[PDB]
Amino acid sequence: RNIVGCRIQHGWKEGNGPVTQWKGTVLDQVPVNPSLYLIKYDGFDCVYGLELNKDERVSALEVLPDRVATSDAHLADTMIGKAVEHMFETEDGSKDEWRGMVLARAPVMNTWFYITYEKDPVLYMYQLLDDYKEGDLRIMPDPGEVVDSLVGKQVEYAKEDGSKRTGMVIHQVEAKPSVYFIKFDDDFHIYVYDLVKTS
Amino acid sequence: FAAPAEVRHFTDGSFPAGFVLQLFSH
Repeated sequence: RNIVGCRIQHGWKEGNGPVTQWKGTVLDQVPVNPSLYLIKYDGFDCVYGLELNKDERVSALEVLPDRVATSDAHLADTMIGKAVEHMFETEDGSKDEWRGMVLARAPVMNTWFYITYEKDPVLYMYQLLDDYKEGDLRIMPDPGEVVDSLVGKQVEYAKEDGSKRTGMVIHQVEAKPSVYFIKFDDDFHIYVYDLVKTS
Repeated sequence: FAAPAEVRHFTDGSFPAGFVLQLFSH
C-alpha cells in the first residue's frame, strides 16, 4: 500500500466527462505533505502533482505490474545542473530550440531526467541521453546555500482579484540549491522557481 | 492557471528578508 516506485492506473474524470483510464509511474511521495504524489503518466511529458487518495477526479486506483525492463553515467552526470538547448521539431519540420535547465536524474525512472524550460517553467521529464546522441540537445558551458531550506513552507500570493491563494515548497534541487519546486493548491503542475537576491 | 512570477510571502510570514522566488521564466 506504499505506491512509490509502482506503476498505477486509475480513472480520471475531466470536468463532467466520462471516466478515462490513466497509467503512470509514481516517482515520489512528498515528505512535507505525504498525501501528495509526483506521477509520470504515459503520454504527458510533465510531472503531475496529485493527492491520489484524496482528489475527487481520481477513481479506482490500482497498482499495476512493473514495466518490462531493459539493460552512460558520465554523460548523465555532466548533464545535471547544466543549462541546455533542447531542439523540438515544429510541424513545418523546422527546429525550435528551447533553452532550459537539467535539474536531476528522475527517481524510479533512472533513464529519465527532470528538466525545465525558460519558455515553460514547469517540471518536465525526458530521456535526454537519446536526444543528446541524436544531437537534439546541446549542453551549455558553465542565495540557495546562504538561506536555510524553504522546503515545507506554505507560499501565499494574491491574484488580480485580490484573492489570496496558497502553494507549498515541496523540494529544493540538490544540484542547484537556489532552485525550488512549488506545487500550488489549484494546479497539478510542479513550478520551478529561483531564489534571487532582491535588487 | 497562471503561476505568480514572484513569490515572497509565506502564511507564517517567515519569508527571508531581501530575497524573492522568481518563476524560472521570470
